[PDB]
Amino acid sequence: SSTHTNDSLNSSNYVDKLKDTHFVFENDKLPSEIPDVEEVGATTAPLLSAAYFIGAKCQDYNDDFMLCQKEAKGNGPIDCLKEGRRVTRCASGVLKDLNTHCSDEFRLHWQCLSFSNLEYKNCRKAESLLNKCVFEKMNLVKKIPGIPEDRQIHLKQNPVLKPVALHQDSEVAFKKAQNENSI
Amino acid sequence: MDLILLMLVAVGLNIIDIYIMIEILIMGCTVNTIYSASLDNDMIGLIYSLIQIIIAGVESAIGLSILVNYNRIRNSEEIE
Amino acid sequence: MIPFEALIPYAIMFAGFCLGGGVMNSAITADITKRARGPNQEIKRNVGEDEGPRNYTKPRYNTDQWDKYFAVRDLRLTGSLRGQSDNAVAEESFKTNSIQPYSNTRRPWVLRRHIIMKNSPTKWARKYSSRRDEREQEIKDDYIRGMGE
Amino acid sequence: MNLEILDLSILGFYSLISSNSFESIAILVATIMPVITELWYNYSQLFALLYTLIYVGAVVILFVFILSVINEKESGLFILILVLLLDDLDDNESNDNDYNNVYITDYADWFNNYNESDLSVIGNLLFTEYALLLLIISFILLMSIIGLILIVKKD
Amino acid sequence: METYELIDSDPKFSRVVRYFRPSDYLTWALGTIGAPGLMVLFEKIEPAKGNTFKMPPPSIMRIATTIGFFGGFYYAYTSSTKRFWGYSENAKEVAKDRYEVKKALSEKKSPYGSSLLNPYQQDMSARNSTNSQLLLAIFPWFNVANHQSHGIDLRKYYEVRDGEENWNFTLPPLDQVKDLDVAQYKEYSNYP
Amino acid sequence: MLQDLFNNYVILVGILGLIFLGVNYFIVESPRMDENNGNISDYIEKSGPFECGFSSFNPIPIAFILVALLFLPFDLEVSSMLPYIVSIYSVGIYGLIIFILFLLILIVGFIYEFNTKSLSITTILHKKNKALVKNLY
Amino acid sequence: MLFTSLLLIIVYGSLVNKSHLLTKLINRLGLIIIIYTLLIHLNINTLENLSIGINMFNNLLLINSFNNTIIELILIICILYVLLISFNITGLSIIDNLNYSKRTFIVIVLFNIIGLTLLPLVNDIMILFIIIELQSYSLYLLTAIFNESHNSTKSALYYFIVGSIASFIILDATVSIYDDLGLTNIQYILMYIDKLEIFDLLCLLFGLFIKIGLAPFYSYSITIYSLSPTIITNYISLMPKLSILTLIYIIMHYINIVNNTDLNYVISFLILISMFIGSFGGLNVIRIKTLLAYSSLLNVSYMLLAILSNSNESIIAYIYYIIQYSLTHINIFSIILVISIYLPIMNNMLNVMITKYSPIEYINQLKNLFINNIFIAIALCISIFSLIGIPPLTGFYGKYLVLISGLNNGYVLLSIVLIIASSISTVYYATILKVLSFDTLSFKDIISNNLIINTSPENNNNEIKPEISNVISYVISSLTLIILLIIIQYENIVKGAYLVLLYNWV
Ligand SMILES: CCCCCCCCCCCCCCCCCC(=O)OC[C@H](COP(=O)(O)OCCN)OC(=O)CCCCCCCCCCCCCCCCC
Ligand SMILES: CCCCCCCCCCCC(=O)OC[C@H](COP(=O)(O)OCC[N+](C)(C)C)OC(=O)CCCCCCCCCCC
Repeated sequence: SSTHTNDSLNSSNYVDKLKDTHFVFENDKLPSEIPDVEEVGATTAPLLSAAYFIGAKCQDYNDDFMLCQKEAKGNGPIDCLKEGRRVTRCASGVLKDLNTHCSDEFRLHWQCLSFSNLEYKNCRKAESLLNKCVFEKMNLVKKIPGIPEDRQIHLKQNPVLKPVALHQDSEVAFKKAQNENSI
Repeated sequence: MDLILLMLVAVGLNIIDIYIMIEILIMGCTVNTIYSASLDNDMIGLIYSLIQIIIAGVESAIGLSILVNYNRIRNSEEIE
Repeated sequence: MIPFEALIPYAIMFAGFCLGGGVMNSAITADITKRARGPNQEIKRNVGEDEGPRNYTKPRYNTDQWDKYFAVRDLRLTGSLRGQSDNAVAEESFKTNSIQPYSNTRRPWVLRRHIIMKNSPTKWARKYSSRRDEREQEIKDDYIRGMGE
Repeated sequence: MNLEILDLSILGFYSLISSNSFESIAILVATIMPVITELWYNYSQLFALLYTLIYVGAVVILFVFILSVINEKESGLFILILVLLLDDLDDNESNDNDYNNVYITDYADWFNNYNESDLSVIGNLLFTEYALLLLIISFILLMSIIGLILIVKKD
Repeated sequence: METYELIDSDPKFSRVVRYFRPSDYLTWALGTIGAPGLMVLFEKIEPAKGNTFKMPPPSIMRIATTIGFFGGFYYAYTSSTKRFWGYSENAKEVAKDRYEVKKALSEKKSPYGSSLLNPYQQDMSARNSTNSQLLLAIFPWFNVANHQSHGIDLRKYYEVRDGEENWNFTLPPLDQVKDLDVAQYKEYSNYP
Repeated sequence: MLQDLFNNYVILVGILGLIFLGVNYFIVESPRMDENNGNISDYIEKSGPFECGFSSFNPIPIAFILVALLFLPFDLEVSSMLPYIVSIYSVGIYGLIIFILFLLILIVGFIYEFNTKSLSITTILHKKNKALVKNLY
Repeated sequence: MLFTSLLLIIVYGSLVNKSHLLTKLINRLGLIIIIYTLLIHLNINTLENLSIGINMFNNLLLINSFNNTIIELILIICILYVLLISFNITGLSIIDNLNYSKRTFIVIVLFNIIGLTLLPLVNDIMILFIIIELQSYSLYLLTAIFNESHNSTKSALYYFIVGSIASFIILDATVSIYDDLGLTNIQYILMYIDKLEIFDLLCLLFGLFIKIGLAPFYSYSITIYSLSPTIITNYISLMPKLSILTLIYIIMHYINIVNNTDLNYVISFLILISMFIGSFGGLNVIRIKTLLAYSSLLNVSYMLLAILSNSNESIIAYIYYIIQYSLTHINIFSIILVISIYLPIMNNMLNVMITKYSPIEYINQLKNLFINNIFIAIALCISIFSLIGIPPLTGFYGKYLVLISGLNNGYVLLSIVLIIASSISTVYYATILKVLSFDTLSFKDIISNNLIINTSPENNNNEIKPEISNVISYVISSLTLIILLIIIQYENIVKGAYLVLLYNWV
C-alpha cells in the first residue's frame, strides 16, 4: 500500500509541490505535569527482530494499554498517558536486555532483516540462534497465538518458501553452533 | 466567464464532437468524487468513482453504435 | 554444428541485462548503506579503524503504510530513511522533531481550469451563487458569537 | 511553477479553434492526460491507472476507430486571447476562502496492522457489501452486448 | 392487520423449501403447466397467423414449460415465505420450527447452523438476503448462508407452550451453545 | 515508497524525445549539399504518397464494427475483475460466488453473440451457384 | 421471475430460426413473463405490511406502499402494451409484420421493466445513478430497434444525446451531495437534510425534468415522439414518466422537510411555463403524434402541481391521476394503431409520403371515422373528452383532485393558469372531434371501396368476417367503459387511495 495521505511522507516531491506540503516542527516539549519517559530509540529492523520478545515480556501492559484505549471512549490519547509510559519503559527494558545479554545474537538477526527486505522467512538460521539464546538467559519464548505448538511457522524444519540468497554471517554462525552446542 | 456559456464555443460542429463533450463533462464528475474520497479516506467514494467510470464507458459504446448505424443508413444504396 | 557467429549478438544482449542489473544492485546497495552509517558527511565517507566489517543494506520492496511511518521514525533517529540503530533509549532530540506535513485540500487544477470540465449546474452555484456560502458563514460567525455565554 | 496550468491553457486554446474531427479527438486525449497525471500525483495513483486502462485503452481508441469509418471531409487571434485571458482571471472553483487558504494535516496511527491497498478494500466491499451494485453492472454490460448487435447488425 | 408469530425474519433457502405445504407444490405444478396452457389459450383466443387454430410448435412449448417452472417455484417460494414472516398462517410451521430448534439447542448445536462466513461476512450476508423476497418478482436472491440475524429472541424457545413438554427436550443455557455470538468471544473481545 | 528515482526516469525519457527528433535535423546534409533540386516542400514529387508508381485518387464490413463495439463491454467486464484479484482471500466463498455470478450473466451475452455469429464477415453479395434446369415444352 | 425469464428468452431467441411466427410466439412468451411477475409481486407485497417502509439489499432499495402502487401499475400497463406486439393490431399482413420483424423487441422491453420498476425504490445515490442508466439505456435501444428506419435512428441519436446530458446533471448533483456530506445512503442524508445545500437536490430534479419532457426542455420530446414508429411512441412517451414522476414525488417528499420556498418558486416557474407551452403549442399542429406530445406535456404539468404541493391530498391526486392517464393514453394509441385500416388509397396534389412506421400521421387522416366505424369513433371521442376534463369521466376527477391539492397549499396562481391552460388546450382536442364527425352528413351516402381495409381478401363470403382482431377490440372496449363509467365505483377507488401512505402514519 503506497497511497498518498495527509499524515506522513509521500512518494515523490511532485506530490509535495501539488499539495504545497509544509513539514512543520513543534519545538515545545511536554509540560512538566506529565512525568517524562525515555522513548525507545530502536529503528525498524531491531524492533521487528525483538517484536515477539516484547510481546512475551510486556503482554500484560500492552493489553492494559489497549484496554485503556477501548474504555476511554474516544479520549484515548489523554486518559492513557500514564499507562502508555509503562509500555515504553517495558519495551526499553527488553532492548536494553538484548544489548547486555545477546548483543551479537541480536545484531546478527536484525542485520539479516536489514539484508533481506525485513522478512522473517529469509532469516530463520539467524533467528533460531537468537531464540535459543534468549530462552536460556531471559526465559522468553516466541509463540504465535491461535495455532498448535507443533504447527508454528518459525519451527518448520523444511519450509516451502526459502531465501534466494544466503546471509554469510548467518550460515557461518549457524554451523559454529552446530559444533559449540550440538555436542 | 462561463456564465456567458463560453463552453459552447469550445464544442465542435460534428455529432462526434458532442459525444466527446459528454465524456469530458462526466470526467469532471468522477474527478470530483475521487478528490473527496481520498481526502476523507473513504473507500465508498472510490466505489462510486469506479462505477462512474464503468457506466460512462457503456454510455459511449451505445452512443457510438447509434452513430455508426446512422452513418451507414445514408450510405445504404449497395446496388452494385 | 553450433554456429558461434550466430550467438555473438546473444552474448551481447546477455551483457546488456547484466550491465544494467550489476549497476543497479551495487550502486543502490552502496548508497543505502553509506547513508545508514551516521548523521554527517564526515562519518558517511570515512571508515573508522575500530569499526568492524561493513554490513550492506539491500533495497526494500513491497512496502505498506507502516513502512512510511517506520521510515520517518528512522529519519528522526539517525538522519536517514533507512538508518540502523538499536539503542534502548532515544536521543533527547527525538521528542522535539516530529514531522507533521500540512498541505492544502483544493480541487485539482483540471477540475477548475478546463474549458469544459468546469461547467456544471452545481459547479456554477459553488462559483457564482452565494446561497451556500452565506449559510455556512453563519456557523463560523456563531463560533465567536458563543464565547461570551 | 504549477505547470499543470500551462498544459490546460494550450488545451483551452485548441478547443476554441478545432475544425475537423481529428482535432476533436485530440482534445479528448489532451484532457485525460492532465487528468491522469494530476491523479498520479496528489490524490489517487490507483484511479490514475484505472483511467488509463479503461479510458485510453478502451474508449479512446474506439473513437478513432469510428472516425475512420464516419468520414473525413471539408476566427481571429484577438478574440481568442481576449477570451482565454478572461477565462484565465477567475479560477476559484469555491468561495470558502479559509477552506482554500488554510492548510490541514492528519495524524497517523498504528492501530491498522493489516495494511492492504485500496483496491483490496474496494473489492472487499464491492463483492460483499454492495454485491447488488456489482451484479446490476454485469446486467448493464449484458444489455449493451444485446444492444450493440440489434442497433448495428444488418440482417 | 393479519399478524401472526414471526418465525424467521430471514428464512434460509433450504428451510423455505422444506416447509412447502402440499398446496404449495400444487401451485408449483399449476405454474409449470399454466405457462404452456396460456400459450395454447392465446391461440384459442386468437391464432398467431391465419384465421384458424394451429397448435404452437413443440419447441415453444418446451421453453414455455421452463419459464412457468421457475415462475411456479417463485410463487411457491414467496407464499412459503409469508408464513415465516408472520404475514400468513404459520401455526403449523411454528410447532415444526420449535421442534427443530429445541432439538438443536438440546444437542448444544446452533439453531442457525455452523458457518464458513466470519462475523462480518455473516452479518453482511444477512443484510443482502433480509426482506429480499419482496422483489423476488423482479430478480432472484435467496438466503443460502447460515448467519445469525434472523430477527428472533432465542429466549422464546425455552418456555413451554401447549403440547410441547411431552417432547422432553433439555435446553442448556445459551452460553454453552456451539457457534453462537453469546458463546464465542471468550478469549478476545473482537475475535470469535 | 519513494518515487523520486522514477520521476527522473520519466523526465529523461521526455528529454530523449526531443533528442531523437532534432538529431536528424542537425546531421542530415544541407539540401544544397546533395542535389539542390529543392526542399521537401517545393519538391512535391518527393513529398507525396506511394501508390507503387501510378497516380490514383471506408465502407468497412459491419462485422469489423461489431468487433470493435463489443470490445468495450467485454473490456469493462475484464477491468471490473481487478478488485477481486487483490481481495480474493478476504472475501472468502461469498465474494467468490458473487464473482462467478458476475461472470455467468456476462457469459449469457457471450452465448447470444456466439449464436447470432455477429463477428462473422459473411458473404451475402457473392458466391452464388445455381442448378441448370431445362424447361422443355 | 422477470430477470430469470429474461435470460431464457435471450438464449432461446438466438437459437431458433428468424421468422415472423416464431418472433410473434416469443412475444407471447414475454406476455406470460409479465403476467407471472404480477402474480408473484401481488402475492408477497401487500399494502398493509409495506406501510412502514422496508429496506432491501443493504438499504440500497427502500420499498413502501406509495412505490408499491406504481410497480403494479407499471406491470399492468406493460401487459397492455405487449398485447399490441403479441397479437394483431390490424390483421393486415403488410401493416402488422413490422411488429414481428425484430426479435430483440420483447427482450429490450423486458429490460426496461426491470429498469422502470426499480427506479422508484432507489435509496442510495450510487444505485440511483446505476438504475437511472438501466432505464435510460433501454429507451435508446427501443427507439433504435428498427435500425433500418432513417427517422427512428435519427430520433435515438437525438434521444441519446439529450439523455446523456440529463444523466450527467443527475450524476453531478449526487457527487455534489457526496462532497458536502460524504454519505451515499438517502436515509443517512436525511439526518443532514438541514445541513446540506438543498439546491443540489434541485439540480438533481433538473436532470429528472429533462427526462420527462418539461419546458424549457420540452423541445426534444416533441421531436422524438413525432418521428418514432407509432408502436414505439406508444411506449417511450408514457413509461418513463410513470417511474420518474414517482421518484420525483419521493425526492420532493424529503425536500419539503426544510420547506425551502426558493425551491418551490423555481419549480412553479417551470410548471407555469410548461402549461403555457403545453396549451398554446398544440394550437397550430398537423401531426397527431405532435399533438399528443403537447397533450402529454400539459398533463405532466398538472401532475407536477400535485407533486409540488405534496400533502396528504397530493398522494391521492397523484395516485389517481397517474392511473387514469395511463389507461387513457393506452386507449388512444391503441385506436390509432387500428383505424389505419380505413385510410383511402390513391388510384396528385400535396404529395404526402406515408410509411409503414406511421400509417396514421396527420389529424385529417381521422376523417369520417364516424362513418367507417361509429363504435370506435365514440371510444376515441370519450377518450378525448376525458383529456378535456368533461365530467363525469376519469379525466375530470384527475383535474378536480389536482386542484384540491394545489389550492389547499396556496398555489392560487398555478391553479388558475391550469384552468386557463385546460380551456386553451380544449381547442385542439376539439379539432380531433371536429375531424372525427363534423362532416358526417355530407359524406353519409358515399361509394367507398378504396380503403385499405378493402384490400383484405374475402375468405368465404358466407361466414361473418369481423373487421378488427379480437384482443385489440376487447382492450379498447374495456378501457373505454372504464373511462366512461368511473362514476359507479369512484368512491371505492378514492377510498382505496387514502390508504396509500408515504410516511404519514400518525
Ligand atoms: C509526445 C508528444 C505527442 C504530441 C505531439 C504533437 C504536439 C503538438 C501539439 C498538439 C497537442 C496539444 C494538445 C492539444 C491538442 C491540439 C490538437 C490540435 O489542435 O491540432 C494539432 C495538430 C497540428 O495542427 P495545428 O496546426 O496545431 O492546428 C490547426 C490544424 N488545422 O493537429 C494534428 O492533429 C496533427 C497530428 C497531431 C496528433 C496529436 C494527437 C493528439 C495529442 C495526443 C498526444 C499528446 C497527449 C496530450 C499531451 C499534452 C496535453 C496538453
Ligand atoms: C373464470 C372466468 C374465465 C373466463 C375466460 C377468460 C379467458 C378468455 C378465453 C375464452 C376462450 C376464447 O377465447 O374463446 C374464443 C372467443 C371468441 O372469439 P371471437 O371473437 O368470436 O373469434 C372468432 C371465433 N371463431 C374462430 C369461432 C370464428 O373469445 C372470446 O370470447 C374472448 C373474450 C375476451 C376475454 C375475456 C377476459 C376478460 C378479462 C377481465 C379481467 C381484467
